[PDB]
Amino acid sequence: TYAPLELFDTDRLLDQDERDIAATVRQFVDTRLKPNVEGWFESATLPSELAKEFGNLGVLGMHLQGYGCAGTNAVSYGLACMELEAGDSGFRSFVSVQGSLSMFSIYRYGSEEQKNEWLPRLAAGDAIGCFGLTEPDFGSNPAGMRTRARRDGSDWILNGTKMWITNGNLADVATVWAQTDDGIRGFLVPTDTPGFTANEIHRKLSLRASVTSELVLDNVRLPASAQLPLAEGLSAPLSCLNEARFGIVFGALGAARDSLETTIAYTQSREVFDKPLSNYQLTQEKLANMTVELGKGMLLAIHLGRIKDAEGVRPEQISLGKLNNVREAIAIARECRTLLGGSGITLEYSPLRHANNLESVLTYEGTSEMHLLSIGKALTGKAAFR
Amino acid sequence: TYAPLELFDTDRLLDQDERDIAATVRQFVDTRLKPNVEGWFESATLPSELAKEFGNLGVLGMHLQGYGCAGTNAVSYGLACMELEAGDSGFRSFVSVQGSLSMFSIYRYGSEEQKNEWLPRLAAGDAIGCFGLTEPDFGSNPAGMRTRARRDGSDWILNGTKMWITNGNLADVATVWAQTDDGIRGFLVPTDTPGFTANEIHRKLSLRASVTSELVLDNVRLPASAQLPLAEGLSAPLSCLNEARFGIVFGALGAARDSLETTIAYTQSREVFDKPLSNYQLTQEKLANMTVELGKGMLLAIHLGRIKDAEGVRPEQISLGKLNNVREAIAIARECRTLLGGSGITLEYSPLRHANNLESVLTYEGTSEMHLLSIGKALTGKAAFR
Amino acid sequence: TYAPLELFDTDRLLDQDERDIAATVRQFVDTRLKPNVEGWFESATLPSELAKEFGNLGVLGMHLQGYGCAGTNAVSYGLACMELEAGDSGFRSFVSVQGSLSMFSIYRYGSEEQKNEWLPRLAAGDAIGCFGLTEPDFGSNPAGMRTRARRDGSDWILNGTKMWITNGNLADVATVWAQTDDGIRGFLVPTDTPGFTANEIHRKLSLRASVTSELVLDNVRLPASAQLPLAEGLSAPLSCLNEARFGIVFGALGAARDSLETTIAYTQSREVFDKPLSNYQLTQEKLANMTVELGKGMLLAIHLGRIKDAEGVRPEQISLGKLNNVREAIAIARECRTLLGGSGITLEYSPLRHANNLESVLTYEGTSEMHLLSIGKALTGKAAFR
Amino acid sequence: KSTYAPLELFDTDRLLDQDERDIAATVRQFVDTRLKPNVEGWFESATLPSELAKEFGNLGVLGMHLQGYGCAGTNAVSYGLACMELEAGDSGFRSFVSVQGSLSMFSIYRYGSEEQKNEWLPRLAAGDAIGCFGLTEPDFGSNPAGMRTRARRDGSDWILNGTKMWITNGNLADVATVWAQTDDGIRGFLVPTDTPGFTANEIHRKLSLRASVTSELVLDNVRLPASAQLPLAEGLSAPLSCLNEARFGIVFGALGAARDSLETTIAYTQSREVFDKPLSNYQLTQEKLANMTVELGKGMLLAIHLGRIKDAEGVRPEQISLGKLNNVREAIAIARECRTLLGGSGITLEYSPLRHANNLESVLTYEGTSEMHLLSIGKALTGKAAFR
Ligand SMILES: Cc1cc2c(cc1C)N(C[C@H](O)[C@H](O)[C@H](O)COP(=O)(O)OP(=O)(O)OC[C@H]1O[C@@H](n3cnc4c(N)ncnc43)[C@H](O)[C@@H]1O)c1[nH]c(=O)[nH]c(=O)c1N2
Ligand SMILES: Cc1cc2c(cc1C)N(C[C@H](O)[C@H](O)[C@H](O)COP(=O)(O)OP(=O)(O)OC[C@H]1O[C@@H](n3cnc4c(N)ncnc43)[C@H](O)[C@@H]1O)c1[nH]c(=O)[nH]c(=O)c1N2
Ligand SMILES: Cc1cc2c(cc1C)N(C[C@H](O)[C@H](O)[C@H](O)COP(=O)(O)OP(=O)(O)OC[C@H]1O[C@@H](n3cnc4c(N)ncnc43)[C@H](O)[C@@H]1O)c1[nH]c(=O)[nH]c(=O)c1N2
Ligand SMILES: Cc1cc2c(cc1C)N(C[C@H](O)[C@H](O)[C@H](O)COP(=O)(O)OP(=O)(O)OC[C@H]1O[C@@H](n3cnc4c(N)ncnc43)[C@H](O)[C@@H]1O)c1[nH]c(=O)[nH]c(=O)c1N2
Repeated sequence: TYAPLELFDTDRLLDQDERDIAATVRQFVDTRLKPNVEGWFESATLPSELAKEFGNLGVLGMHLQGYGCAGTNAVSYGLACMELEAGDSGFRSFVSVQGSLSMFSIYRYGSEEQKNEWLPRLAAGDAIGCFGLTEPDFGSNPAGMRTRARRDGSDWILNGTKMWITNGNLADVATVWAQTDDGIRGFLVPTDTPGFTANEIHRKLSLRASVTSELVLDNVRLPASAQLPLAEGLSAPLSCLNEARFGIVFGALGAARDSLETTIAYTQSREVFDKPLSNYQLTQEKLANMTVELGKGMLLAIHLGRIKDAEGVRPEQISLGKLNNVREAIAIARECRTLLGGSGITLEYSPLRHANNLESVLTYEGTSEMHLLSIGKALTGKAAFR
Repeated sequence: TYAPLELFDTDRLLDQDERDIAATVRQFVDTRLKPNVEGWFESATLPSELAKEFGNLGVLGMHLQGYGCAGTNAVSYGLACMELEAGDSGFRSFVSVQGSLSMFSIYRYGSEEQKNEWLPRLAAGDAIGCFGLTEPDFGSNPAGMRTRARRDGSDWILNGTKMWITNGNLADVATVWAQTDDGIRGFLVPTDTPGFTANEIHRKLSLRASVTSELVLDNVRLPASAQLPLAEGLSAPLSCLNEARFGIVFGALGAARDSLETTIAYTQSREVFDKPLSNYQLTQEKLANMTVELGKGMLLAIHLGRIKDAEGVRPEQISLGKLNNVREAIAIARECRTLLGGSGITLEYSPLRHANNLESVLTYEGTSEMHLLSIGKALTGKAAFR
Repeated sequence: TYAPLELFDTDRLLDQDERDIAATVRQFVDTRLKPNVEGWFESATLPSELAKEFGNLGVLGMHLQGYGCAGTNAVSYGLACMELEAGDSGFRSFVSVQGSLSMFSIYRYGSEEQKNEWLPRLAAGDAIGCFGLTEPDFGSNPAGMRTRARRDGSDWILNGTKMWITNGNLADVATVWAQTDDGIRGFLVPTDTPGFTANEIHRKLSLRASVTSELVLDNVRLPASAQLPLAEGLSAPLSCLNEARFGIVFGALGAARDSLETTIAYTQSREVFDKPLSNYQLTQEKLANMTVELGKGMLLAIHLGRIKDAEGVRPEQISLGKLNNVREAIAIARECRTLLGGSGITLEYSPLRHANNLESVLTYEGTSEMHLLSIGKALTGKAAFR
Repeated sequence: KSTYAPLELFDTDRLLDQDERDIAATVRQFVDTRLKPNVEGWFESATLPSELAKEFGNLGVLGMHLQGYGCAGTNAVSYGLACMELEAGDSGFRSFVSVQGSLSMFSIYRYGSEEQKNEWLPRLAAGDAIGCFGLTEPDFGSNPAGMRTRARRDGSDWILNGTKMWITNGNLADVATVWAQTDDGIRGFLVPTDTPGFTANEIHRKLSLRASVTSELVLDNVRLPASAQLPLAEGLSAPLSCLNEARFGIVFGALGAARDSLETTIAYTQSREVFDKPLSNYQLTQEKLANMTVELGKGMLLAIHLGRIKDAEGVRPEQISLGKLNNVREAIAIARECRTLLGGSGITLEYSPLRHANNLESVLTYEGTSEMHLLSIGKALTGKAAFR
């Protein structure tokens, strides 16, 4: 017999170092995270202590060069994301935010002082970052954001609210995007600055094993040096999103794979009408169709990773993978749950948890519809968002 | 503008008393249950005190005659289930179990003594019933059940485990189905009988606002009089399931309607890219497609109810409704959630809760695949379960 | 065993006169049309003499009163359309055009003299009508039409081109819609009028057993009396479309039923791997899913017909049926073909022919997307066509 | 750059070398200049002229992945790209080539004697002779193990009796590879089509693959010498090995029909105005275009992946099933969806989508139905066969 991706033979597309990274992260997930995940999800906690475990593993800022970062290629970051999310999307979300959003914002747009202050600590998981773009009234359309930075002498004064901010209540530093007299700018906000409050969001059905927050900035005063000096316009936060989105292209496949392998095993173990469930045509149809989507998504992820490591990948190319792999992953998790029957309604087997988590992954970092329309613009030359 | 079912004009198919029942139950849901459902779901409880509230409302055993039961037609019972499930599937599940499973088992197969002892209290919600058919190893195939009742003189001794039993930990009496030397039989088990233990199931992601239990029967000794005297073979429990399934055909539509109406209101209020979300083609596509399925399902529910009242409805006819209305309802809830964006991931707006709940509804009272194959058998004359 | 609609028991929703009409038309189709349809499709012909057979049967203008028309209710007209299309969509298309487009245009908007000139012959099939609305450049948006009718004294002169006009080359009289200085108006154009040319369309893959034409109007001069006196604005042609669309709501279900019943019979007779094809789960899944859509569509059609016969049916209500029933019918025809294997690629068994014909039905009388957006506007109050 | 073609957006050309891209371009230009001007008439009239055999032979596509005998000796990825371009023309063009190379020639190349190879392969490669492959019977298609055509020994000679059905090129062929049951199991025979007792009857009134010859073969007391047996073919494995070669071509070919449909339709949406703007400007249109592009590109990545495995250690049947199941069913969905965007104009032979969709009905069914490939994948994942 073959595992779903073994049937496709996606491993032939990876070198030994890449395969070793995947195996290493998978082992970490199996030993350190999997035994605790059901309780973390039920209780709606993801302990701050995991930051150091992820730091020590090497995954925080792993695609970045220097500052104690691993300095891997893009494919390797993707595989790590895939393995984290196979554990739980909350694990991958923590890492997406730390590396591709927080650390990348500083790496790409920061001063030397900012890079030297924060990057080693963030790489080690000794500090935690967050990325405040979305607001209650603006998610898909961040160009409309209302958070505002005004100058007071050489200082800045920030006022606004950000919403749905992963790690907001855990962070030491927030990368906050705000309108200014000269256009959108980014600021590093120490989270102990007076006027800065993070309020944790509870009663989530998705991403319970994750910290998600409202950030309220009430006359937050910062020095001139707090601005990320190179970030100008919406292109700056969007560049960070394109790094994180790349990780999600791989990550969603991990949730899908974990669901599907767990469910194939269940079908072998469960007898219905005196035969294993895996013996019936209806079961095999589902397993085959799900396998076909998972393998196509893995081929697409690796393809995009190879482009990224060569000349770079364009946003509309990332959109192929973000649109496809998240929507096909949530379909796989949901279909798997049907094969588990009653046993599938609890936290015992991963599919329903994965499906719930993937609701957030479908929406964040650009909704399916935003990516759909980005592809449509690339094919036609006509923007149809408005 | 039209509400989805208003566009179909399904009200024209209903008489005044039926429409009044729907309105009465909807007002009860809105006032007594909706203010509390978010907390009930989060904390995984459905208070036992609701038994008396449902009893006083008149919905427990409402389609039965006598014993303080309402004696309504089948369409009215359907509409009540639709309105209860629009609140939450846990509300409708409580009522399905109390009336169509527990009370119906006693009404149809019980002695006069059993009916007089239990039916008035169950109708009033002064006692709670449960129905123990499913076992850890046998759900879709109850013919294979291994709970056993053996004779000891004129007494019976029951041994087995039932699983996924709604209201198990709240019930005063359990209808327990068991194999015997002469075939499947049913027994009324007072829940304080020595050897009978109910263990509540926790860490559910679906039907959290509902009590679901394991029942362990360890040499439970009963008198001859505890047997349901008229129940012989699998036909007896299945007749109860067909009563309950009928209610679910309507119930699932309630969860779908509540999701859809909530979501339409959200799309009218939420502005994206300077216009209400409801203005966009992609939004209207979703709203129209969902409306089309909801109305078709409503026509099918009413059609089946009219058949049931006029002449009885066959199991394979119920299967049309149970297969269709549950799977289309869960699709509607899921698609609604996408339109809500990030706000849809919490308990604030009903779609994600309804989607999760409908995972159980899809599986219980015969999975989609069971109803699919029952329809296949009716069309071809060939059973394809084995 | 049950036929698909027998399992639903849609016959219970009809009276005996209605059921008798369905049976009469089915017998006519089976005896007079079916033995010839494969040759007609292959040769791309539909003999003009069939007009008289349809006329004698009573289906031409059957829902109209007087003028030798049958004067049936709307449900009966729907059932006749269903049975005609079960034969072939080209048969139903002939009847849709003759009755609901041509004759209804004259009946509803025509003068006393026009009605007496044409309605009795059109009802008998001794004359043939057509309906010229669509232009090469304007189909979904007939408000944009450019055929123009101008005055010259009391005469009218029409100039423009109509396209995809069913029966154009066969018609004695054409109802032609044109823009004027005062808005859209309608005209009865005898097809021997100087300047009026019909050119037949060939190399169709859909609706080969049907005549479809280009109409070229080169300054066609008519008397004042040729105007349909009561037709003003786009509402007039659309009212005719709404009559024809209603018949299509039923008609598409006939193509679906014919495909499905033919395919069920094939699966019972075809042995694969030593058992009838109907015995396999994959087969039964398809048969069951297709049955579910066919029956839901039938319930919707009958519901719309009862509304139509009472206070009248609104366009957006018709859109529910036209959107749903055509797109579900083409899916049934296509899925059926897969079950036939190689034998399904020829004209021997109806599915592939039906699927091809339904391509036209999906597009004409308002595309799926037009009906979709019509429903969206009803739900939201916002038009999203532009 | 303001716009990208669907596969340009994926950048699948970066996965191909110059020689491979040159082959695609060469076959595309042949299809555009020689075949496309005639395809509408050929489909309507239900003809595919036999002269095309020599034209395909001269082009180099007949037996292109085979070595020797005047064959091109290309890699498998190049054969795939040629099939993609032929099918973008019409599936009947690709079907001709599938049968000639991967079924007829390959049967002889793999299982034949030296004498058979020398007699037939050079002519077949050149398109100076035409071959066909008779596996399917009226009663047995998805289950060829159940075939009833029989070969019985008469001394040193053979006598064959049976009927084959749905045989591409049957009425044009000079030689038929005919699969038959024997006392010792399934065997293969080269049957010259002028052998007394061998008759080919052409199938008419097709709605799919009208620009292709499809036949019934009837064998009544067909006598053959011992030398007519393919000596190395034993059991169902032999015909299935031929199918696995042809199926690989189809994994690519179906994408050609999809691409041709989709690019034709994107161009139409750019030029067609509805409600005062190009049809391409609307969200509903862009939704369709994007979803179809996503499937086309995923399919192309899968095809190239399978080709690279084939040119390395080799592709297993269940891996080919991934491609055949996926790419054909997604291609037919693309062609159908494209047709909706064309409106009325899409119902004729003018624009390719409806013709492609009809042709793909055959492609979905032949060389193993979607359900056969689905269940082969299921068996690979579970270790349980669910055919019976
Ligand atoms: C758990 C979790 C965690 C995070 C985040 C979300 C969640 C749920 N996000 C926020 C996330 O990026 C945000 O939810 C998405 O951008 C979507 O925006 P809204 O939720 O406002 O939906 P919004 O209101 O924009 O969209 C609602 C619906 O409208 C549709 N739509 C929008 N525009 C349309 C158009 N023009 N045409 C048609 N349809 C259109 C959308 O596709 C969607 O279906 C975030 N943010 C952040 O800054 N930092 C973070 O760390 C995180 N993390
Ligand atoms: C919250 C909740 C509440 C309740 C219940 C469940 C849940 C989740 N049920 C139990 C319920 O009826 C049961 O879950 C279903 O019958 C399905 O059985 P299993 O969960 O054992 O799945 P099972 O293991 O039977 O099926 C697993 C999967 O295999 C598929 N399958 C099964 N047979 C097949 C075949 N022959 N061919 C192909 N596929 C096949 C199924 O469709 C499903 O997808 C119950 N029970 C009870 O007695 N009293 C109660 O009050 C309740 N309430
Ligand atoms: C065989 C046959 C027979 C007939 C007819 C057609 C055919 C094929 N019709 C013509 C028919 O009514 C016409 O084809 C449809 O109205 C669709 O118009 P177009 O073909 O111009 O497509 P058009 O160019 O309008 O539309 C093309 C595509 O764009 C989509 N689209 C259009 N507007 C859009 C928007 N605002 N947003 C998003 N998408 C949009 C459509 O849904 C479609 O998918 C006819 N006519 C007649 O007058 N008399 C007759 O007898 C017949 N009979
Ligand atoms: C135009 C064209 C051209 C060719 C061919 C076909 C056509 C249409 N073929 C024949 C082709 O290979 C054949 O049609 C397929 O193998 C399918 O077999 P049947 O048509 O007998 O369907 P069959 O009767 O086997 O199958 C009918 C349906 O049942 C399903 N089914 C079968 N077994 C099942 C099971 N166990 N469980 C569930 N479902 C099952 C199938 O998937 C299908 O949906 C051929 N042949 C050849 O030898 N040489 C050639 O050149 C060609 N060329």
